[PDB]
Amino acid sequence: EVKLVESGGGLVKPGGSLKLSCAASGFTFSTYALSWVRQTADKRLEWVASIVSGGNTYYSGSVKGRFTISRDIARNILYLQMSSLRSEDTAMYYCAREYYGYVGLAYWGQGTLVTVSAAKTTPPSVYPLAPGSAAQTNSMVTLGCLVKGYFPEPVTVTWNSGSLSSGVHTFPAVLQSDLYTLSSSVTVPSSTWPSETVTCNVAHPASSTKVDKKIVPRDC
Amino acid sequence: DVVVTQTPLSLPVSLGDQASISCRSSQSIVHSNGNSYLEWYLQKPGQSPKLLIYKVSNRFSGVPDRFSGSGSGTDFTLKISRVEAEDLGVYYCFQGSHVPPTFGGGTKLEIKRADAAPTVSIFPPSSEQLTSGGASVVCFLNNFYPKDINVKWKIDGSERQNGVLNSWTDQDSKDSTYSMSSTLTLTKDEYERHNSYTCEATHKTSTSPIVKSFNRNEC
Repeated sequence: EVKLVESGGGLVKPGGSLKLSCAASGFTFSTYALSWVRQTADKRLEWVASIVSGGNTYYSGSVKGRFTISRDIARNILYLQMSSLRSEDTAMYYCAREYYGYVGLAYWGQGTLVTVSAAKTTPPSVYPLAPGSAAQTNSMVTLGCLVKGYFPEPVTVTWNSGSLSSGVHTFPAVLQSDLYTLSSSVTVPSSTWPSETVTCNVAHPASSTKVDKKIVPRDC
Repeated sequence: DVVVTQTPLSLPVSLGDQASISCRSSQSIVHSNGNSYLEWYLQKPGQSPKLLIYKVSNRFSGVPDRFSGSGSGTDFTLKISRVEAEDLGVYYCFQGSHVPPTFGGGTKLEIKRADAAPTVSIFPPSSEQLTSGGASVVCFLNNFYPKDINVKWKIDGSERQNGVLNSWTDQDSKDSTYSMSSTLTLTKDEYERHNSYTCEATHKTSTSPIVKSFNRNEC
């Protein structure tokens, strides 16, 4: 099974440098061509670099001179050195392996988010969102978690650590004054609450933050 | 140079029906010896792009027959027969035969389902937050269709326009619905000068707004 895993992502200052890693496994690392493709905010996709089996390296124009692709044959690692970073380089970077030759990007990693900004790393504050009343609730109740004032992206939300998978809406983060804010709602059977415990577990890798907030019914 | 145009940006389609994405290049993709390196990719919300078709009409392993590619020269076409809910996402075509390899702008496939009204819920500021001197009032408008929805905020009868931030999800492969959150943030101080907090959901599924609210009236 082919498998690619990026890393090295994170917050970088304008003019800075960063070197990403793509841990390959499941195939003969030097047989196929490898590539980096980034995705800006507007879902825009842009090829960034490629290293062919021969050792040749090709680059786009918006990048030539600042980015460098290379591979550690023995260790099975694909790297992308990025220099003279500009806010425009902010994106999700994926490494992918061609199917064969240069016919198509058949395998992609999960990607690693690179943010270019002068802004400072900031942990999110997690606040519970529980029904303040109960005027006419059905066999379903909606709870949630407000996650605000954090930077940079991404952030991860989950309920009861995976147990509560279905009936969950985690809304995309909105930026405001160099700070992201996001919410997540979870809807479960009204009978299993407060009966059962519902907790949202937020994580924000950039600040090594990991928090769990239990949802308690609001008293008067 | 090499430019790639994808039409249309968004494409509504019913389950069981067919859809067709168009991709136009800026020169004959007549390689140098045979095939054309035109490719089709799908990126489902929250996931990575994945290969659907390569070399104009070559189905990649694991890809259903429903998907088919074709075309030549400057016009290429991705066709999707008997569409399923899982097929929703953003479709991209890719040019790699020329330098530099490039991606079309993309196309979002939307799924036409039954008109569905939103389930609205409102939440006052937590106590934790109020201690920090802040007050956010959250309102969830979950599982509705079509996407177009409008939320208006009202404080003690009057409507509030500032301090409101909205956010919409992508279409859910699950039930083909969309969800949205509207957040009203105020300072603990100002927040405590009013009693009635209301969010109204205006959607095509009704002539009158779905209204939820709470009063800081004791409880």
